[PDB]
Amino acid sequence: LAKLYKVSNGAGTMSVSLVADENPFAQGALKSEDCFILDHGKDGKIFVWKGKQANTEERKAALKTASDFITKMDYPKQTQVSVLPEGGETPLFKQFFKNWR
Ligand SMILES: [Ca+2]
Repeated sequence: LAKLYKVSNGAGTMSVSLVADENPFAQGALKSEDCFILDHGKDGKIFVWKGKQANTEERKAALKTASDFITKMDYPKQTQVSVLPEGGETPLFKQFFKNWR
């Protein structure tokens, strides 16, 4: 099962927190103020979703963390993080969500 993480410094430190571990995810789980990491790394699918109002530190932290997941969770070494902006989501990303519209 995929997991969805929030990457945010809104609470006073940069934090990577779990927001969803049941599949499929709510489309409204993606909040424009932050970045999110969708981890389905077992088959090499890891996404960074960049909320339009996230800040530079959050974007940088989400990319670094998603890349770190490859090493720390022992995902396939050729895994490439898929980076998506809010509003530029691909079918492969949307398939993880319930009734994306
Ligand atoms: Ca934020």
